[PDB]
Amino acid sequence: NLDIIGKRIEKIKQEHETSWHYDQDHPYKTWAYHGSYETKQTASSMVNGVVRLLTKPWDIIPMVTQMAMTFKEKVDTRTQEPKEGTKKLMKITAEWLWKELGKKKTPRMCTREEFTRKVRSNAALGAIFNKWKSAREAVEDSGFWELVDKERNLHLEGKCETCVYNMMSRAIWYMWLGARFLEFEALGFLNEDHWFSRENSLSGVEGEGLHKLGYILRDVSKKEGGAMYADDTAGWDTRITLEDLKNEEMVTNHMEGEHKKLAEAIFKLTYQNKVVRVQRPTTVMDIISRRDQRGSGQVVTYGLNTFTNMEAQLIRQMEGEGVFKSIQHLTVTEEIAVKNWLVRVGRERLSRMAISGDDCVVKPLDDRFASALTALNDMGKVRKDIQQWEPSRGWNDWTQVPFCSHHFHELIMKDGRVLVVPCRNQDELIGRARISQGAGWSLRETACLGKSYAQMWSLMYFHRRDLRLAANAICSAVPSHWVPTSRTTATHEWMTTEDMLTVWNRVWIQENPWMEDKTPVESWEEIPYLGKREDQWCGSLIGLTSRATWAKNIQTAINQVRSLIGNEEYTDYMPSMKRFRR
Ligand SMILES: [Zn+2]
Ligand SMILES: [Zn+2]
Repeated sequence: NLDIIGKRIEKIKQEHETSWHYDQDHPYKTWAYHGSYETKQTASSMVNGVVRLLTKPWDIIPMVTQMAMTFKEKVDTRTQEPKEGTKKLMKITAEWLWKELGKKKTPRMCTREEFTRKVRSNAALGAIFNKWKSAREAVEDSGFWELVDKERNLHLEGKCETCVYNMMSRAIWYMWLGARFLEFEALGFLNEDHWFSRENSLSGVEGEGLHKLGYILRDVSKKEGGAMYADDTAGWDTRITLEDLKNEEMVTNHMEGEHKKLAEAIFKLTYQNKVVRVQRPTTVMDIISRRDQRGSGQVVTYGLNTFTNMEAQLIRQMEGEGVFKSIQHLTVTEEIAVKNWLVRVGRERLSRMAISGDDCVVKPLDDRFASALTALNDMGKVRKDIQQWEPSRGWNDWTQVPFCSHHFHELIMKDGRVLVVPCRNQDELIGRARISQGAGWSLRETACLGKSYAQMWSLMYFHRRDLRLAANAICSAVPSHWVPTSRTTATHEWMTTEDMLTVWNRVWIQENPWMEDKTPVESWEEIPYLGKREDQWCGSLIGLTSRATWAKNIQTAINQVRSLIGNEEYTDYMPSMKRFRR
């Protein structure tokens, strides 16, 4: 409590002395409330005109058009302390898991240099605008780094002054760039050095890419076992316990010298104790605190979500296999059995999972896993959209399993080679590509974002008739040499000015470990589509009059956009498809 957060609270109090008031009508039960001060301010979703003009049939599809229009009673909830048996299972599993992850990796500090390069090609390192305009400016100014130095020496002293969250099933906690640097300095190694790669962690998929995830799920399928289970947690971040935060902090046991102390301070001062400012319209700024739940940078959140999810799913697998009888209390011989299970089969059991933060797929030894719920419920990882004690419904077809918002199709090329391709409802793909975020987009920047979506579709979603055609239309409508952009940057091989067929060959043939025959593909016509009925099942408009007219008259739509952008160098990509190839 207040001895760790008081300095932070006291500093905010004194910057708003003409405002500070201990409000009585405060809406907090589960958060500690400390006081309020005077403020007033608010970013909606804007439409990408280049993508919309080239996807006219979708202008009358509500699932697309509604995406561009327009719980915080989940953040104000409180998870119960797990039983002693649950706490023991988690501590033994976490200790074993950090050792496995660290066998072939060395924890290390991330550098001002690495941080500087990051800001200077835009990663979403959720910072705030204000003493400098942007992050790009602060990073060049030596005053900033003296502010970083002050706080850093405070963290070595076991104290914190400026590491405060700003709050804005979602909730995003920005800190100032200084706080984010110190987080990145101490814990950036987890992402930067790929601790959650599939090579290193066996369950993880960090850095694997949407063209690899389907092949990974198919490899899990080839294990002897029962169904595939893919249970979502209801509000994962809100269900992270103080016990979870303490098992995560054990990564510091693998560290040394200064790094060890810097990492311990991030865990102690910013994760296990938190200070947050929230805008209330009644407009006052509330300064509130709590010990539990997830509130880190999005990239550290991803790695620690993956770790604690891997831990929770190994414990659920232990319960299914009868390694322990009750969560109330582990006997001495049950502890030795849990330890022995981990040593003996732990790595095999990790290989049976695919885990991406809070998202998992598990192929357990058998279907006893379906009803093994006491540990999972007692850890607070309560399943979404199913009654607390109802057995999980598993999948018997790896092509049906949901993972990272996708399902995966097995697609045989005319030459017999096998592509395992990512897919989702096509209304979701078109509806997302029609949205831009933020203000001051030039026509050129809007066109270059359209091109980024077009290139992503050609690489990942080439098997969807509507998207291959729309991609070629967008690429034909945007100047050939203009560089694709995004504003929040899986591996993004579509972000390039290289010929996308050369990129398709590198990703799907040359660099694909599941493809033994490395014969290059010479044209887009060698590259197959889903069955027409499967394409309709996954949202295609093939067969509709609106879609037929759009396809037939596509050069008229391309010419409309070219006329808006003006007299530039364009390429006609439409003859890469049979029907336009004369
Ligand atoms: Zn601090
Ligand atoms: Zn599909």
